[PDB]
Amino acid sequence: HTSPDVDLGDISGINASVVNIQKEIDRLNEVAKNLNESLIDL
Amino acid sequence: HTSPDVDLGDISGINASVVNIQKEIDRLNEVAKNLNESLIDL
Amino acid sequence: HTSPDVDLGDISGINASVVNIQKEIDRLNEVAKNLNESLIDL
Amino acid sequence: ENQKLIANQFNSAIGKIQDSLSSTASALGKLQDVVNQNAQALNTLVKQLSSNFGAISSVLNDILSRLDKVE
Amino acid sequence: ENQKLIANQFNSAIGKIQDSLSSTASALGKLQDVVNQNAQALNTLVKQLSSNFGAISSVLNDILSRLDKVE
Amino acid sequence: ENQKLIANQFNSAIGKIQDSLSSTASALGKLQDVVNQNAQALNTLVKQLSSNFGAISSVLNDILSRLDKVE
Repeated sequence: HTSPDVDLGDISGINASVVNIQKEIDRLNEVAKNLNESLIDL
Repeated sequence: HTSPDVDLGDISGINASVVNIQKEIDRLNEVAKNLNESLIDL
Repeated sequence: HTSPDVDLGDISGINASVVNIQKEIDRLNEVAKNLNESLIDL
Repeated sequence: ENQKLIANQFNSAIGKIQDSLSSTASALGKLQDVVNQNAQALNTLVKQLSSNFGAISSVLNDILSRLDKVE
Repeated sequence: ENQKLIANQFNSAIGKIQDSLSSTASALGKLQDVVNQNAQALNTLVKQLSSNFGAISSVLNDILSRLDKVE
Repeated sequence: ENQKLIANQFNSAIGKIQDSLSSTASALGKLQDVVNQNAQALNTLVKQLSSNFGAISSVLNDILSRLDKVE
């Protein structure tokens, strides 16, 4: 008599990426601050 | 004879946060509507 | 003697939606390109 | 004449910026909806998996107890 | 002279707004890519877990049947 | 007089666009934070599930070996 080995499906390869948009947020805030230098003072 | 108790790892602490940016979407839409009050009528 | 059938909870219904904002990204890039046609050349 | 040109260019730019702001708001709304749906999906998955692992734990302890009684 | 100042300030503002719109488009594209990748990851996880739980169910029913035959 | 009107409308529009850019930056920051938190949650879930499935595999092979010894 014998018994087989139960091999379960591997899920370690499933990975979730991370987003890095801090450059774009910093640029948006920088432009929002720099638009004060574009105000018209007649 | 005895048999141990199989304690499986707890995963209940894993939680996924929710985002609440409805204030920012509402502000964007409000500004898109209010920019009509900034049109130049010579 | 008998043994019951162990029915495990079904999780196949759990689904993750996908986002499709390519129209909005394309519109943003199109406006960023078209704003050159709004520059003032006195 | 230059004033009319300035006004026309400014109105065109404001219209295009309004379009861009509407597009940004729509995109942020869609992203919020999808992120929240995937968050609810992950939470439902964790809850159902907790239930399933509790069931497997109970069944496995029962099987171990039966084996202990047999041997 | 005031017209030239208005035109220069308007052109500077339009350039900065173009930069901001490009940044917003890039950020929205990256967010879309990452959200869709995590969605595919969660779906793959649910599929693989369904397979694994089916396998565990089959094995557990087999073990229960063996125990029933023994006892 | 028309120059003052142009300047006032331009300053108002620039203020509103600054508000819109700040709102977009805040929304993108919140979306980034939540997407990254859900990504870490999914990764932690995959790691814990790998551990749990390894444990279940070991226990099931042990039970199968015990049954083989019995029968």
